[PDB]
Amino acid sequence: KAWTWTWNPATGKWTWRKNE
Repeated sequence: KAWTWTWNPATGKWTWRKNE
């Protein structure tokens, strides 16, 4: 419940994303 939850191809594992 930290930030957005989208696909993170950068590493290969769905990682949270923050826009701040």
